[PDB]
Parts: sequence; C-alpha cells; structure tokens
Amino acid sequence: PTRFSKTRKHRGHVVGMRHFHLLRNHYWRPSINIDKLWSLVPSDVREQYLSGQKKDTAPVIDLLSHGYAKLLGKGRLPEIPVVVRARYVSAEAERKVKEAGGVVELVA
Amino acid sequence: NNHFRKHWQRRVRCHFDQPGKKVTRRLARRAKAAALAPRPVDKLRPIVRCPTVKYNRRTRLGRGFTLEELKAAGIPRLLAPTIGIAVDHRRKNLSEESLAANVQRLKDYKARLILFPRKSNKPKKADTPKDQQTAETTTSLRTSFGVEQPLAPGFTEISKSEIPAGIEGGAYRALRKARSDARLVGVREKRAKEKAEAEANKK
RNA sequence: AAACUUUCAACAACGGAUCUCUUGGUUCUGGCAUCGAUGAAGAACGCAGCGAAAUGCGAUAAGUAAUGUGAAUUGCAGAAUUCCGUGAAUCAUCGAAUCUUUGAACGCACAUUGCGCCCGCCGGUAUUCCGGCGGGCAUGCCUGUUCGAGCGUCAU
RNA sequence: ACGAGAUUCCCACUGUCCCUAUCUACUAUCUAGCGAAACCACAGCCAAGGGAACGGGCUUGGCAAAAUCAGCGGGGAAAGA
RNA sequence: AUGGCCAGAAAGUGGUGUUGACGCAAUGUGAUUUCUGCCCAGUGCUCUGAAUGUCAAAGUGAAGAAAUUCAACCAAGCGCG
RNA sequence: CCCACCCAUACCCCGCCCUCAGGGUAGAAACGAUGCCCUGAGGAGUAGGCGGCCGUGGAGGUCAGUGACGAAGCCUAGGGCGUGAGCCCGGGUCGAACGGCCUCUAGUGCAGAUCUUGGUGGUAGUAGCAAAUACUUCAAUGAGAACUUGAAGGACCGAAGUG
RNA sequence: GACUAAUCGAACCAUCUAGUAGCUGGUUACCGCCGAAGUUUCCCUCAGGAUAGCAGUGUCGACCUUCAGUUUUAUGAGGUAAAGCGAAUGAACUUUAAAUAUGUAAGAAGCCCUUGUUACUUAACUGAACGUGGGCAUUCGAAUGUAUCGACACUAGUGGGCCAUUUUUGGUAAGCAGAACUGGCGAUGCGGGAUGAACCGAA
RNA sequence: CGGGACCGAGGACCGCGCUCUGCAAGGAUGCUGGCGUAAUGGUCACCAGCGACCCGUCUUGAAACACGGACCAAGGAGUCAAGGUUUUGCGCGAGUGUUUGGGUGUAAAACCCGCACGCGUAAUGAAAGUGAACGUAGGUGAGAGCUUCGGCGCAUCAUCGACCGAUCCUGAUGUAUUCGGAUGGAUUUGAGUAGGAGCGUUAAGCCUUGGACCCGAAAGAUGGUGAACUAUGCUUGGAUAGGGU
RNA sequence: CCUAGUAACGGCGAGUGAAGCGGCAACAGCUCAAAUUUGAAAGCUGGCUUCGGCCCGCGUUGUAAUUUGGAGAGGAUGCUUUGGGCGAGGCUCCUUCUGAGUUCCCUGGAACGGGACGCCACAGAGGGUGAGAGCCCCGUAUAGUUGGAAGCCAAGCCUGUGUAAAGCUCCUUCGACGAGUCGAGUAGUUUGGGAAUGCUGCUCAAAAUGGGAGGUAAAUUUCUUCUAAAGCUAAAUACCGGCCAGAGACCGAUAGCGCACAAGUAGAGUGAUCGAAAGAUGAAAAGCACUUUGAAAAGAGGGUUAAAUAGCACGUGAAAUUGUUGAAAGGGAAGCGCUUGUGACCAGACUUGCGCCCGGCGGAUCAUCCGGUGUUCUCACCGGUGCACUCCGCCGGGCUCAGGCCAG
Repeated sequence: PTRFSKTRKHRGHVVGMRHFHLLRNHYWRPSINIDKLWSLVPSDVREQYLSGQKKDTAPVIDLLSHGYAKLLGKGRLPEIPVVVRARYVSAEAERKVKEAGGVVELVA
Repeated sequence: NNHFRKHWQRRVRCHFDQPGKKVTRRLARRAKAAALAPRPVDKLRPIVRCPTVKYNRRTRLGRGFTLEELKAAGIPRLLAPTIGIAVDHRRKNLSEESLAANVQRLKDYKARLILFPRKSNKPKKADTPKDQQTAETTTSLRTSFGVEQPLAPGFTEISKSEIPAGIEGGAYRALRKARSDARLVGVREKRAKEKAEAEANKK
C-alpha cells in the first residue's frame, strides 16, 4: 500500500561437455532412503506391523507406484521382512533390507 | 534474469475474462448436451500407456481404438464412429495386454449400449427393442468409463513362506553385471571372431 | 492638518478559484458478422413558409410508400381532427421506392459544367435544317456464339 | 585602356576647426482625446571596517523633512550578452 | 561507335545524340607584350617482353573405407626486366 | 599590585514537557494492564537511519450520525484546544448534500523547476500618436461635426500622375 | 558552401520517440529518537576503482566473560640534564640519576613440577613442541572508573577537504613545501574580541 | 540576632524524628481588604528600548561568484509490473500450493473438486555413474533450564572423530582369464550426512530490468510534401528619353 | 498450465533461448494423380422449350462410376443394410398486458423533509416529478398471457422393396502411390539449433523395400518410425476496426478522449499536416408592465420571484489587483523576535450550592409484619398495614462550610 511507504515520510525532503537435445525423461529416477520406506505403508497397516500383530505376513512395496525408481540406504530398518520392488537399489540399501529379512526385486 | 529488453508492453495479456470464458464454455457444453441428448457428450476412449520411462508407470485415455481392437470386439469400422466410439488408425497393438483390455472395454460399452432404430415403425435385428429402450443412462463417458486404476497398486501383502529368494549374487551386483555386459557386448563378440579365425587358421 | 505612500477592517469592483452537479470520457465484460461495378467509403452542390450551422434528406429533397401507435408540432406565421377516424406527429418500426454532380468511376476528357459516336421517340414549314427527351459506348480475364487469318498438319 | 578596389602627394575649395554664433521647419514641451512594452527577490544617500581582495541590508560614524516637473548619463538596471 | 562521358533498382531503359576529331568530354592557366635557370631518371606515367616468383574459385592427379589430406596446374594485378 | 561591581542558552536550586532506564500493580473492592502509581538520569545537529501522528480523493463496516427550522464551499481587527502539522466553535454569505470512529485503497500534501495554463500589477495616463508641402469661411444635417455634405476660397498630383 | 517558400556544411512534415546524457534545473505536512565522514590497505594512472574505518534499525545469546586513547609497578628507547672525580677511570668519565611523552607485561582462561613421544632442535633425554598426571581457594595477587558486552542480519552517507599547536625533513632574496599526532570546522546556536570561516570563554 | 528577593511541586493515613497535651518532622497555610467587571486576562493596530542580511540551489574545505524568483489561483515530479534477497505477521507442516481446468452460484463475488505439476524431502561428479548410523546419531570443554542435588544437559560455539560423492595409489574372493572392484591408505573438495524445515501468503527495507523521480540536447532512421521565394535551363510574350565619340 | 529461464547460442559479454513427455479446453474426418466403361462418355456448360424434352457444343491429349495405403483389386462364402411422406410437441425473434397512499398534521415558494396511520413486495434496481418517493409517473420481479412470421430440433405414424447399390469373414495372386523434385556443394539470410535449424538463389542432380528422419563428421553391419515433392476441413485460440449491450473502490470541465458545447469545428500553413478555446439564471421566463430622466446605452421609482445579495455580463463567487468609507504610521526602505504601554475590540469566570436548627404548608411509595414475583439465594420490587414525635417535597428565617478577580 502507498500510505505505508517510506516515500510519504520523505515527502518534503527530496564447464565440461555439451549435451545436444537433452531429454530429462531419460534421467528421471527419484530416490528414497530406507528410513522413509515404512511411510509408504498405510498408517493403520503400518501400525499393525510395527506392533507385531502380523507375524506371518510380509508387505510388498512398489516404489514405481509411489514415484521412486531407486532405493537408497540412509537410516536403519526394523526386524520385519519387507519385499521391495525397485528399478535401482544401492548396495547398503539391499544389505540393510537383507539384514531386516527381506529381498529387493528388480523391475522395469 | 529479467527478459524486459524488448517492447514487452505491446503484448501483455491479462485474464480478466477468465470467469466469463468459463461461463461461455459451460453454456456451449450445455448447448452441446441438449443437441446430443440422449447420447453422451463425449466419445469412448481407449486406455493406453504413456511413452518414455518417466511416465510408463501410468495409463490414461488415448485418441481412439485400433482397427484390430474393433475387429476383435466385432464392431465394424464404419459403424464405430456413428455410435460414439473414437477410432484411431495410426496406433497399433504391440502386446496382448493392452489389446485385451481395450477389447474388454469395447465389449462392456457394447453391452451397455442402447441402439434406437432409424425408423420407429420398422425396428431391425441389431436394434434395441422398445421395452428395453428405457433405463437409467449416462451422459459422460469420461466419468462412467474413466481410467479406474491409472497406477499399479503400491502395497500388497504376502505370506512369509512365499517370500522370493531373489536374484543370486544380489540386485546391485545384478545391475552392475547387466551394465558391464551391455558395455562389453561388442568387444567380446569381436574377440569371438578373432578366436574363431585363429582356430580356423591353426586348426 | 490635508494630499501621497503603506498597514488593518467593511462594502463595492476585477477575476473565475472552490463546492455541488454531469445526455461526456476512460477501462473491463458479454453478444454479432453485415461494405462495394445491382456503383462503396469519401467529396461537392442543393432541399424547410420563415435556417447560417449541426441534424436529416436528394429535384418524390428536414422528405414518399408500407406497418404500428393514436392526437399532436411549437420560436413565429398558417392550417388541423368529421374525435367515434384510410388518422396529428421534428413519433416509432421499416420489407416498397426516390437517390443531383462526382468518386474504384466506366465514351474521350476535365485547371473546360469541353468534345464525341450508335439506336429510338417527340416538337418546330420540313426527304436534307433546328431543338428536346430516352437507352447505350472503359479495361483485364473466363465460358460459349459467330466472323475470320496462317502450305502450321492433312484429306481430296 | 577600364575600376563605387587599396595608398601617398599637389592646386582649388571650404565652419574640420581656431571658436563659436545665429535662423528656419518638425519634435522634445503644455493641453484635449487615445494609449503600450522592456524590466521588476525586496529595495534604493554616503564614508571606514566587515581575513576567503565582494556589499545595498551588518558594525561604527556622517546625517536625515511631505508631494513634485524638465533634463541628464556617474552608477544600479539595460546587448534576441 | 561492339566507342567516350554520364544516368537508372532494373528494363525490348534513358541522355550526350537531329552528335562524329575545325567534334565531344575533362583539366590547368587565364587579353596583348614577355616567357620557358641547365641536365637527368629517385617517386610516378606506361611496355601483353620473358618468367612462374605471389597465385582465388572452378577443374586435374595420388592415398584412404570415407570424411579428409597431400600434390602439381594456376587468370588479372603485384613482382622482374 | 589591591578592593568592589556588570552579565552567557556556562554552573547551582525549583517548576513543567519529552526520551531512556529501573521498580510496583489479581484466590482481582477489577484495568482505554496498549492503563495507572513510584524513582533516577539526559535534552544541539547536515548527509543518513528509524518511530509516531496530522491532512486529501475513493471503498467495507458502524455512529438507529448531521441537514431546506439550511449540507458543502467562502469571508472574518471574534474565540477555544494542540509544541506542531492541524482540529473545533461564534458571526456573515449561501443553497443540497456531508461528516466522526475502525479497517481498505491511492493519480494523496508545493515557494521555487528562465515552470504549465489562466488572471492581474508597478512602470504609466508614461513612451509617444512628428515621412508623403494644407488647410480656411458660411449654411444644412445631427444629441454631438477639424476629419459628413453643398457652396465659397487656397493648394497638391503634373500625362514614367494622386488620371 | 551560395540558393532550394523569414528554415541549409544538408529543406519541411509525421513517425520510430516519453531516443540517450554520467551534464544543468527542480523534487510537496509536523513532531520525536539516534547520528557521520577525507591515503587504512591493495590494485598502470588520468576521463580510476574497490576496501578498512566511522552510523542507524531490527534481533538473538547466560546482555557470559568485565574491559579502559589513564596513572602506578617491573623492564626497554631517550643515559640526555645533573652530582662527584677527599669513588675508579677519563656527550664519548662513572656509584647514582633527569623533564616531556612512549613500547611490553601485570593470573585460576594463570604459574610451575613430573611422565613419555618428537616427524623440531641439541654432543646429548639436552632445551623446547605435543600429549599425560599432580600441586597450587587461605587472601585471585597494583590504582581509578565501569546504563561502556558479544554475535549476526539488513540499510546509508562519506571515504588523496580547509585551518591551527607541537615534532620532524628540506628550503627561499623574501615568501614557503612535505609528512606524524592532536584539536577545531564543513554539521553549531550562545557570551565576548566595535565588525567577521579559523581568536578567547562556553557548548 | 536581623534585612531583602524568587518559589508553594504533592494532595486521607502510613515514614524518619524531635524541644513530645504538641511540633518548623515524607513540598502553604491562617487572617483581612477592595472589586465582582472588561478590573485581571486575551486579540489587532501603532509608538518605544534592545535584537534581527533575501530565499533557495551550486561549488569546494568554505565564502564569494553564478543561476532562478513582478504577483496570485489551479495543477505539478521515486509510480506500476516481473524476478530476487532480508526481516515482520499468518495458515499448514515433511510436506505445501483450491482459482490451467472442472463443479456450482443469489453470477466477473462466494463455496466446493482433483489428476498432473512447481518448490522442498540427497548429494556429488565434465560424464559414465555412485550415493550418506562403529557407537543410547560419537568423544572433550562451555552452555540456559531442570534436578532425586549424584547430575541430565536445549539452542549455539570451539575441537577431535565417523559416513556419502569427486581425485590419486594398492589390488581381495571370484571369473565370458579378463571382467569385476572388495579392503587398506593420502590430499583437498561440497553452504553434503550426522534425531528433516519447508511451502503458500501479507507487510516493510534494498536492488535488477522496463519510460522507471520529473523536464530536457546537438543527433540517428523510416515514409512522405514543396522551384508561388530563390538558382539554372526550355517554349511563348513584353520593355528601355536625350547627348558625346 | 508445466516442461523452463532449462538443453542450447553468444566479441572484449552484454545477453538470447526452444522442443518431446504430462494435465486440461476442444475434438472430425477425408478428396485426387497414378487402372480399360470398352458389351456401348454411362459426365457436363449454354440455348430453345409445350417443361416431355430437343439442339449448339465441351470432352477420348479423358468428363462419370470404382480405388487413396487405415488400404484396396480380384476370388470364395453366407448373412445383414437402404427410399419417400406426414408429424404431436419443443426452441429461437418481434408483439397486448401486470402491486400497493398522493390519508391527516407541521415547516416550506414547491414535500419527494419531520410526525401519525396504513398498504404492496418473485417488484426496497434506475430515472422523472417545484427539496432524500417501493405505493404520483415511467419502469423494475415473476409466471405467464394476446397476435405474427421464418427457421431448426423432434416422440411417433403411414407406405416401396432390391432392378440396383452397401457392410461383415477368409484368401493363391495382384497390389499402380506425385522429379529440375528429393538430396549434395556453394552464397546470402535466419534459428537456441555460429558441430545438430529453416528459407531462397546458382551449379550438380536421384532411387525402387526405395526414400526421409533418428540433433557430432565419416565408412560398414543392423534396428525403429513414418511415406514428401497434389488437395479440403468445424471447434477450442486472437481481436486498440465496425454494430448492439451491461458494468466499474476510474475522471468530475486546466480532469477525463484533441473534442461533455454547430470539434477534427474555428483558425494557421503552398502542401504534407498542425489544431484550440468554450458546460451550470430560475421550480416555472414569471426574462421587469407602467411612470419619469436621458440622443442612445442606460439610470431611478415601481414590481416578478422564496430569493435580482439569481437581470440572458446571469449557481456558488477565493486570491492577486482596484475604488470608496473608517482608523493609523511615515526626517534616505519596509517587513520580523522579546517585553511594556496606549487605543479599539473580545472570550471566560461570577450570579450561588451543600449540610444542620427552627417555624409554616401539601401529601402519605416511613419501620415492622403477610402474600406473590424476580434474583446474585439474601437481597429487592409489587399489593394490604402507617394515622402522623415517622418518611418525601415546597416556602419563610438563623448558623457552618465551600464558592470568582486582584491584593496586604
């Protein structure tokens, strides 16, 4: 607003390579760490798994349906087996998943 | 980064007519619906998968059904656009899954279709009889025949006994091996010719 | 002391500020597609009982016909209107008309109200002369008709 | 030869002076009528001092009496400066 | 004169030109009288006289699988005389 | 060398204003707590920085707002409030609208720009109104006659003319 | 370089066009709270730049540690005055020691002791560096003062000006010209020097 | 022990005290007179004593010079948009943003809807690519607050460590025997991780680009209009006593 | 909208800058050339018509049917499809018509103002009428309701049926597909495509699973996508021109368009062009009869008006500047600050309040008790009770206190 300006108060006193035809869809691959992996599970079902009422069932999580292509390995996982379907995975992420007792499957 | 070094004030576009244009579009849609009653306002569209690896996880509506899809569904290509089915001749079916899904879509539409006779005093064999001509109808094929499951289900429960063993050696090592083989496909085949030629020479 | 100059006040001047107004601008939004050789846009010259302009109109000239409304117009003059009506009006609508000289402007020209040609009709004694009136006479191109030209190709 | 080209001198001639004087007409003047413009911070007497070499206003003195008319060209104004 | 000097965006375009060396065009000097300090050869003016020395494009040859590279030949002018 | 005296916005004491700082204020008889009470210190200012308030045109809400028994505007050697910008009232004039409070909004505040438009002064009843030889008498007309007319006189253009 | 409609070393008209200027002129109410600045250091200078410094608003941090254009003490520079040479020796002699201002240091965040390593050094486990553990709170180890803290953020002007005292370096016939500190002024009223940028008193 | 001047802030009590029926002790009362209106007070005009340059603007250090100002009324100059950055307020929060669009409407308002998308949630490398826990998300010294009084220790700072990507060196088990790159090192690097802080919006300050606070230049360019003046030329007209040689 | 100020281009850097995907608005598809109808040019312009047709011609150097790459042609095969004519009803555009006070009083020149009593409202938008009007007038809201024309949509219903055309399924075979064009070099220009862009000119100049593209030059071997050099087509999109309409936190006559007015007018310029100033009496002209003085303009009386302090110089009527009247000052400037004084002119303040003691009046909304009601649940109000030594007003006296200005 004009009435709040200082001017009303001051009235009276004055490298590397080139890539031709770059397509970002080639390099689209969003990543998620393992400490946010359980957040993809719905909240009630996730709370049942974390409490331990499901001792004979293993959740299958599709990262491509949630919008992620790569599973990264920052954080730690609980001792619950999880099936992870991902296009890419890091070595530490797969190691931590196998320590938790699951398996990382590769999809396209 | 201000691109104001041209004569920008001569082609500034404002949008004060946005609600008026919405009103005009709604009036045009109502007029189109009244002219097209009792047919739906839009045509039936197939379900297709988006190109590129960024968007190949999602399906959407395409332009029109393929000729092979119409032939498998039993609808002739000259009848199809006259009963509200969009037809595309450029698109082909490279796999059986999309073809079967669109054939099932066409069969559901044909089962729910009511075909009035051209002459009311002389109904035909392919024409819907008058005692089944009355029902509750729809006027939005984009709503009644939308993409029900655009993305794959992101969560699935399986028993702990049926957990797969996975790829031997690890998924990371499998990806690295695949990349290495893709990079070394040519050199190994070249040394394959070299070994074959050496064996033929010194057999 | 007065006059004069200056200061203050009241009233009167000069001038057109202020306030209020607003048949006007400015901006936005919605709707529509319709100029012209069947002569446009523009220009000129005229037209009212009494007008110079604006407005409207074209020698049928502030206008004609037709439809509707239904008693005016108004500055003066003068007439109304069988008011129980083919009907006032500077009224409205508008499908029928009129539409001067020009202008893409079209017989040739135009710094001229200049000069022609073709075909009819009428009047003056008029087969010959004179006058008036009416209808026409641009260019490029298309389709067709008709009249032609050329050892260009042939038949005979 | 010719030249509204530049220069020096001689004779004649004279108000250029020496040395100024006088006359006429039209103004200027006064009246009747009519009637602008330039310019204008405010104003107009001087002397000495007012560090920046400038005073019109300040300081200290001289002084200093209404309202005016014709002239004048020292300042101050005034040169499409 | 299939020319010179000009002009035009171009033109089946225009002028000089209804012209032809006692002519046309461009310069310099500027009536008449006087008048060419003496001699060259550095700059310049012009000689198709021999050279390929410089040597563009097009064209020619070689290498390679080709892109490409390397060679000669190389107009005028310049260079030499 | 000595005594007395003069006075600066300097120093001392007191009052009042503002700013800053330090305290108090609820089993609320309790307060524009964004208030009030108590105590101390300080006060120049260009460039520059910051805060609060005043005013103008318009908008939402509100004041059960003002008004032909007189709105707005204007004039006033008439008064009141505020440090101030300003606000309010009296009197005269006048004729149709206008204001207070909280928010919103801006084409929002002038002494200058050899500004811009319009209006008006001093100069000032002043400079001038002096080229082209020149006017005069009687009568008439008329409210009024140097510059209208008729007559009577005097002159000028001077035939490359004032034809 | 004359004329081409009062316009000519390139006419007039409209438009691009509200062309550009670093140069000139102007830039609109009040009160309150703060409040400045002229080689510090780097860059090739003029037709040059940044930058230090000095300021205001906000905040936040335990606004915690206290620090200080000052004196004293210890020790430097100035040993220079001075006293004596019945002390030695002879400003250059010394037992002792000037005035003016001036450098460094004056604690628990400190002082040592001990143990090792050293890639430092030393003839050297020797000094010292780095760690380790311990002793020192019995006074926290001069004076005076202390609404004086610290760190960010954002914003602004000025950053090779004038005058004066002192010190120092050069000079001129005489004038003077550089630096270093400090004070005043540009930004400032009051009292007195009759008067006034640079004087005195006092803000 | 006298003589004089100026001042009277506060507004029940409380306190320190004393000379203690009370008081000069945390700020003036008591008595009396005149008048009760222009008498006090105020405004305007004028005289008197003292005091007092004409305003901007510009310049440098400052004056002087210079430039503008005859007078009055009305306009009249840091605005708007886009994109940044810091701070204030607000909503939600590992998310956030309805308004391109759709629905709806009492119709440019308001209300409702969601896919995609933007920014954030991961970085580093020229790229291929790879990708953030040894530990109660570490040790030491501080540190508000709390404490069962032994300590626990927010934010933040210093310091030593740990992890991820880039660079260089070695090259393990294995093997398309030449692929793969484990492990151990060493330098810097990155607003990297190490118990998310962002997204939208409001207000203010500053840039950055646009005419960009307002008024101006000699200019440059595009397209048009003029030989009624004047210059030259062409066609067709007109005009110029009397003497001397 | 997003991609995205990104890929990319750029002296000495100022700067420039797309596209694919994704979401949405809107959706719509087709026509030729290249074939022999060859058992019949089946096609068409024009002229004359008795409206049956008949002629003059165009055209075989190709007018109809058929085919257009999604295919198609030929076969096989067995099923389906079709032409006309009414049409209820609906929509669009002009047309007739629509609710309620001029009730009473006051001010006023005039109520449309104030007060009272009503009424209408799917209408309290706007305007006019002598001042702010829902009900005075035009309109405004809503359903409809009169009359008329031209179109479009359309539920249904009558009839002909297969000479002909058309669709579906399968297939040995066939399956024509655009040339100075594509492409290459070079030049200019352009682009983010200054290695990957497009356009044009000159030169060269194609091919038949061929050709183009696949954003780094080239060769070889593959692969993926379309099918150029012929053509048509609504919608979503733009809109400082035109026509009709509705609006605004815009401007309110130096503003807003140059123009609210006989404005692109008057006027200037040879011309191209340039280009203003200027709105408001009053509700109604009721715009001053008549008398008188003047040559006249006008003046003065006297009317008109609610007002002439509104006189076609016209609403309001500032300032600069001027005239008169009144007051004052003035020995080569005025103007301003502090403080008196004089003259002129003013605003306040004050006029008495409160509390007692007597006397005289007028009344019982004194205290207690009972009932009802409300509340803060113990405080109140209301109705009966007071019978005048108790409460409340009024008037005469007296006393105390507080009251204005200047002073001792």
